[PDB]
Amino acid sequence: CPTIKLKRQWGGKPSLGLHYQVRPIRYVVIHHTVTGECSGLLKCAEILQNMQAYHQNELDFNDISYNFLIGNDGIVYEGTGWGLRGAHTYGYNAIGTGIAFIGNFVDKLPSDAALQAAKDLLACGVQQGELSEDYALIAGSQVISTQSPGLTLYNEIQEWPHWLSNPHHHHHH
Repeated sequence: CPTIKLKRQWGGKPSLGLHYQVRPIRYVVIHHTVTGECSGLLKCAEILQNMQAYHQNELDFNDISYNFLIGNDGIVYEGTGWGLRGAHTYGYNAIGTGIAFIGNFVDKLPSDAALQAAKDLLACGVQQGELSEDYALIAGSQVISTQSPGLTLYNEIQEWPHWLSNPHHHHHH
């Protein structure tokens, strides 16, 4: 179980409105942030503070969109957090946990530390009853119109246990 850096520990603000999920969650959606690459809490904190400000005050979300974010040093940062509905993936916010790797992974992979931290986070979520034992792992790009989490990273997660090749998606309208 990785030690999660909670909102207070990175200087983050409260959610503007909490919406609870039904546990255990059966879907994990992997994303990248594109902007914000950073190593360690000292550097990452300001980046996360301003990402939160952009999401809350410009995109009109209740909090940073992702449930968790993972930096280059392998630190797991609480975004929206376990069991709360985020805003990372239409159709998969109420029923999924969204995890973003901080950085742009179209052409490279996250660090070994970051990848191992994600694996540790998933296994811990199952152990704690946050995720179902048979959860489905998907990339954002499989269900909404996005390049996230980047082709190189998408190719990596396809080799992980739990990867689901054919997830459903609904029409917005």
